[PDB]
Amino acid sequence: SDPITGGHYENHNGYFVYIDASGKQVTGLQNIDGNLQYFDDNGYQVKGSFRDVNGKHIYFDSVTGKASSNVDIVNGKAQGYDAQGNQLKKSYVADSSGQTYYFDGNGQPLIGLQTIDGNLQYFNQQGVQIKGGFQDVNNKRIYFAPNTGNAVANTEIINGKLQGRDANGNQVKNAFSKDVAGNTFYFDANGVMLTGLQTISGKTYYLDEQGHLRKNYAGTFNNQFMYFDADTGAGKTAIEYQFDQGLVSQSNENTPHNAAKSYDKSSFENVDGYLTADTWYRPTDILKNGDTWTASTETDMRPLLMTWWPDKQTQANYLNFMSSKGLGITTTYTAATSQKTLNDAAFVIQTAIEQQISLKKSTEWLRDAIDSFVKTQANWNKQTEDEAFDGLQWLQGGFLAYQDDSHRTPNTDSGNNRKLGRQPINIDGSKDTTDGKGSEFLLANDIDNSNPIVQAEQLNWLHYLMNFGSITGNNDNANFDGIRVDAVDNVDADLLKIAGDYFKALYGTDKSDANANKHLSILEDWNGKDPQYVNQQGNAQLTMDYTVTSQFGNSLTHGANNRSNMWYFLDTGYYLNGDLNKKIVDKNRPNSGTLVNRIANSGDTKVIPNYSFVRAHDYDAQDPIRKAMIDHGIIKNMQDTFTFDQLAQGMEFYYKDQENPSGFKKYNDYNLPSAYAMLLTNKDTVPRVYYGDMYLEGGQYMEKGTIYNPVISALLKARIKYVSGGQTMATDSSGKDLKDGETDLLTSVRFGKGIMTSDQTTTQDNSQDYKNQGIGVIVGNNPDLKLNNDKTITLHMGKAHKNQLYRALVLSNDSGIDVYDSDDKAPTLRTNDNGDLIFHKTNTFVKQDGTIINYEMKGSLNALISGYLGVWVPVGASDSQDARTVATESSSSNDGSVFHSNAALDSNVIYEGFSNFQAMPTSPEQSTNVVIATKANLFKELGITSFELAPQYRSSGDTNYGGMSFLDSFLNNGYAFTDRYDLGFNKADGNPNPTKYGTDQDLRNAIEALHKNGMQAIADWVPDQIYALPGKEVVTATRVDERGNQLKDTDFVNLLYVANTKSSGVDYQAKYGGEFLDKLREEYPSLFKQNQVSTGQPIDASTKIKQWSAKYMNGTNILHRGAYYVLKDWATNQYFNIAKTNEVFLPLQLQNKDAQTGFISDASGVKYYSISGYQAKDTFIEDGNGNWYYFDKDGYMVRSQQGENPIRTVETSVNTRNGNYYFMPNGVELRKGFGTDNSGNVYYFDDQGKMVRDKYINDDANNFYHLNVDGTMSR
Amino acid sequence: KSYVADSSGQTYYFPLIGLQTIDGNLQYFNQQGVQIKGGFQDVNNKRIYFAPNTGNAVANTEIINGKLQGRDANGNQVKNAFSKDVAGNTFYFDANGVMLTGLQTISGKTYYLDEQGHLRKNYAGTFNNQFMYFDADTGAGKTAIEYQFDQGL
Ligand SMILES: OC[C@H]1O[C@H](OC[C@H]2O[C@H](OC[C@H]3O[C@H](O)[C@H](O)[C@@H](O)[C@@H]3O)[C@H](O)[C@@H](O)[C@@H]2O)[C@H](O)[C@@H](O)[C@@H]1O
Ligand SMILES: OC[C@H]1O[C@H](OC[C@H]2O[C@H](O)[C@H](O)[C@@H](O)[C@@H]2O)[C@H](O)[C@@H](O)[C@@H]1O
Ligand SMILES: OC[C@H]1O[C@H](O)[C@H](O)[C@@H](O)[C@@H]1O
Ligand SMILES: [Ca+2]
Repeated sequence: SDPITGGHYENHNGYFVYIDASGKQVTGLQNIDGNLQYFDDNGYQVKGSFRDVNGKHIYFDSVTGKASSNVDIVNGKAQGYDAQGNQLKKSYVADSSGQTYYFDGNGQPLIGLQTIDGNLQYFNQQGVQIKGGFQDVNNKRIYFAPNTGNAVANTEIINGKLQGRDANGNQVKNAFSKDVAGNTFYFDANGVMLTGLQTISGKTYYLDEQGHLRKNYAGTFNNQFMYFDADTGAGKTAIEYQFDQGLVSQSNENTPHNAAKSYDKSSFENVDGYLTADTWYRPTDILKNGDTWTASTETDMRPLLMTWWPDKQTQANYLNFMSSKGLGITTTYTAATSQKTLNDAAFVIQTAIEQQISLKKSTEWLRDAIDSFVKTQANWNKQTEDEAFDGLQWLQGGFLAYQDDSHRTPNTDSGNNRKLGRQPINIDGSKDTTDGKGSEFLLANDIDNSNPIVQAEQLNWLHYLMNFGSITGNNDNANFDGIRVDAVDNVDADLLKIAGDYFKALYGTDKSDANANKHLSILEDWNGKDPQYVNQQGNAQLTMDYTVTSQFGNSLTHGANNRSNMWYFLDTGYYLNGDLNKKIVDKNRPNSGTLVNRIANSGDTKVIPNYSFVRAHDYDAQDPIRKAMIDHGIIKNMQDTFTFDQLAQGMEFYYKDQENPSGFKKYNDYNLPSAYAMLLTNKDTVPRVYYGDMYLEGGQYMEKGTIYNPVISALLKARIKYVSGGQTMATDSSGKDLKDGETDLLTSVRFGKGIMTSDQTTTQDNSQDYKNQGIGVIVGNNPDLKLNNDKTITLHMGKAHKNQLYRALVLSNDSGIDVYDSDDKAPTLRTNDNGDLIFHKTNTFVKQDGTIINYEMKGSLNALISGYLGVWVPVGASDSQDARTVATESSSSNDGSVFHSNAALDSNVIYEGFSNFQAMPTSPEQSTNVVIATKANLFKELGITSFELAPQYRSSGDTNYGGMSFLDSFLNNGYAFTDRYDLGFNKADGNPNPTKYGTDQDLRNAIEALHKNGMQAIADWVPDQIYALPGKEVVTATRVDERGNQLKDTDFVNLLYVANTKSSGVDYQAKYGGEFLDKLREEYPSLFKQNQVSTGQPIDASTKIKQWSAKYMNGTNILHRGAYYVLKDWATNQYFNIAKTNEVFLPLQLQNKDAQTGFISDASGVKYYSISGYQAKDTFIEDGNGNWYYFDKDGYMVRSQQGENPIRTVETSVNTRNGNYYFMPNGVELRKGFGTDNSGNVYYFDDQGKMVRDKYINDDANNFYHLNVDGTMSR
Repeated sequence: KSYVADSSGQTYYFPLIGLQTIDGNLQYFNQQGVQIKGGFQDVNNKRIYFAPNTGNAVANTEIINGKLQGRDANGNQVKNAFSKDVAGNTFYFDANGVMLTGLQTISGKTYYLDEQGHLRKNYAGTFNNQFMYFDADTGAGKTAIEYQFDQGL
């Protein structure tokens, strides 16, 4: 049956009905939105029953009513059926009750013992499959498994003694047999389970008290050490050495030819002196064509992996890989293979390589082969990087923090800076040990904003933005007026003070409200305690108010059916006991509630100035738009890379869902009109409006308005005319739960300029402006709302509006929301003597001229609303009526603060005028900033006083040096950039090079156009990170989570890593970097003398940043290169280097010296030499068979002696490995198993050999053990 | 393009890593490629349970704090609906996510949940001080007043 959509589900008399988009009730079989369902003749849906349609017998599920497989007893007998209603043949089916039948070729269920798909199974007399139990068949007892139902060995307790049963149902005698859990036992000739130490078939096994065979178990059993095999549990004495590689010399006739020509940067490809897996070098000679050795020329570079390897495992893998590509006899080599054999095989590959170099006359084929091979190895890819996705790691897969390490990586030293997570609440580090430490790491290369030199540079950039027009076009009218601070909680909070004080110094923002409000500035500050901090610091930038944005989510914007009541908007707890009659403010509360109370806001109590919104470029947009693409198979993951075409296709589904006449929204937000009605009438806030609520978020800029555009436009124009004075807010509701009459309908009122209260009848200054001002808003979140016939709903418009005529601006109904542009076209209604507009279930309104209108207070459901919305305004409003307040030039306040929440500030409106998902301009004429210039007018008339423009910085684009790309970058939205000062300049060749939003001229014209129309322009200040830096450096790095704390179980600690941290040095950062600071220090000395809190220091302009590098960074997202891409000798743990001829370290082969490698015994003990020819000291070493050893400071393998404790405490150069290990007599480290000490105490040792303490531990067979704090096992 | 099982019984699918859906069944494989079976694993933002033998995604319940919670096949927590656990018990979870108990009327029909919160099917009882038989199919209360025989004399 063909699918349908857009018809809602209705419940009648306990049953589900489905009513079409046509609006007709549905009968019969129907595919609705990919689900196959049935309705009988009355139109009710069937669940948990079988129906017959066509030739099909189809069951429908008991919960969902969806077509799925079942078994029906048909006449006398069972018959299986599929999802489409076909009788099944030769298949298993599970019925409703979770029971399983197998129906044969004739579709009849099998009974008794059966062998299916090579599995033995049993069926009872009714055809049901036995699972999880014993069963006597053919005079034998067989156990059948819990879920498969397959025959398996098991044990049961007969009398008081355990007995064993095999897979064929025979009892076990003289053999090992398992149980379902996974424990092995041994049973003797008399059938009885054995215990303790037992020798069978010339081998010795250890069975514990429970009779469990113990594998990978070390202990003194015969008063002589004995290790029990991991494979079979058979006791070995652990006396024979298991390493297979004796000390051998590697040098031969090819050594001097393959040795390096030189020990320096000429002959070695490198980064900061160090070497990498894919380094190529210059050998002394070249085996050209595989025939004749000839001296090398400078260009004759060859891969290091042709000649050297870090270990035998890697060498064997290299040989196998290159073999497979036509270069030799294809080989299975292991680390266990002898060193001599591997080296010989490397040379035959070398020969073959030189032959294909002659044949192809190229080496690029080899570059690609080496690159490919290198990524295969775990040490050289992300597998050793501990990719994780929890927290902000979700974005890019994990972070590395750079470290101050002057001995190995001194260019990368931070000069003891790099304070992490100094967010506002942790500006002084006093919460460094808690979750109150800031998540310093977010995206890409995280800039160290705790460094005074970097702080100065951020100020330079800030100055450049605030004077962009003066500097780049000598146009003093093309300058940004204010800023948005991106990612406040992910940077050092000093930047807020730096920005604050700069604006104070240059614009006197702390002098007057007129100065302050000429340079509107906002914060992206998500932490719930940021508002109070920002206010203690004098409100230099406006905090967001998440408390109101949050409540829109809960009560209107999010969720089709279950929403928090409108009651929650009041925050009655603000008052003591919620006494709305008494109104005593609660001086002490448990850190809760909305930022600004609006129940009865007369402007008498000081409140924190703020901006607020319903949506943003980065709130309720990016996730929905992606969920939609995922839902339609366009991408698989949220982090997935997508193309612009992929985005366009997804956008079409998004738009379709947004504008759905059904009224249901899967990705999009509900009740946006109603949300904006509240946002735009609220006192004590600067509202912000999202481009994407006015125009479609994709495609071209301003290409097509949204369905919400008319309503929001009307609200915006009405805000200019009517919105002023005090506020009240109430609900027909007292809490979570609604009494009988209660509607939970919210009533919000504003009184008019100068009227602060319900009962205030006139202004104190006797101005008359108030009479035609004020506004009434009624909103509900219940689309199925029906009033009682008794019920009346009232708007207390106030005693300053007695007997006045009011007319509707906006009214909801069942097909949309009507908008009335002027008094004549709308229904009127008059207030009573007390100033109340009364509403009933049924209303008859009259138009001012003549005509009568009917209107029901009715919840509605359509694309524009799920609930109720009514807005009313006073008739008689002038055409040029303006209820806003101009800002005063006087020093109102001695509080030191910049912004003040008052009628003047409230007169502003910010427009966030871009969407992250805009398409790229198809032509220069449709570039965002060109369009903004032609359309500036339109925003003046909507009352926008400040225009928040997208970040104008040049996108880093598709560039990706390693690790996961982020959407900001590949969607070119401007948040991901390489050059902070390139805002759309031309290529140096003269050609245009626009951003996604147009050229730099387009931007200056756009900014000027906004000033010509009396609007400010906001610059997006993005100090937290920078993307895609083209130059490599070697850093010392630790793997960390978002707060810069080391991951708990990571070996990636203080390792050398190649990062991309260095800027081109020839970009606009190099031209403009630090240039404006000198002029500024001269003119405003105190900015440069004032100490910052987090550092104790003032900003430092003595050093200019023309080129970025790692010393100014805190870290990076993981780049997928590997923990040991920077090459290191395992024996000494020293990294190879060739930077300075005084302190060269290379493998001895490359210096034409003799490299001996292997294990060698002497009278004192065993020693080891690495492939590069160095002795192992104070390091762990792994042999070719996978066994691990520890070599002490003296260079000797640690091994247990007779009668002594095998447990040894290790403290190594490599700190991560510190801990207690268990070394056997032949030096092998015990791993993932229990070990007995000399005194009979048992301990456990983990995957990596370390002792485990103070925890419970589980076993594959479901055995549980407990380890005390001292390490011992109580069990 | 096949599953293989080790000596132990660990299972790979050739190997796929992470969240994948081989033959329409949702499975999770660890970073080393082993198939997750009989446990809750966290992928993305949604917790999912994978079945003991098959390893297929299924609804399950776990105890968070001291309260039972329900998880569906897609890894989303269940609110205002019936959801199963691996054993085969059905529960009902309210708008606040919490399991319901006792006699409950939802969507104009009445169901009986025992103390443990198990939905009882094919269960006869005087529940409202009046007889009520709870359906073998969905557990919905009928009065058992209509004759079910279909053949008149
Ligand atoms: O933030 C403004 C809001 O603050 C209080 O209400 C908070 C919250 O209260 C309801 O839900 C309770 C809520 O508590 C925690 O946040 C849990 O973690 C949530 O799961 C749980 O739902 C209400 O339903 C929410 O919408 C509301 O935000 C004030 O009491 C409110 O008046 C005020 O608007
Ligand atoms: O091929 C797998 C499996 O198919 C059937 O089992 C399916 C199903 O049966 C129950 O519902 C169990 O509780 C689940 O764990 C199972 O996946 C056959 O019965 C079985 O023999 C076969 O192995
Ligand atoms: O059917 C073959 C089966 O092999 C395995 O046991 C896999 O775990 C399972 O997913 C698969 O279906
Ligand atoms: Ca940061």
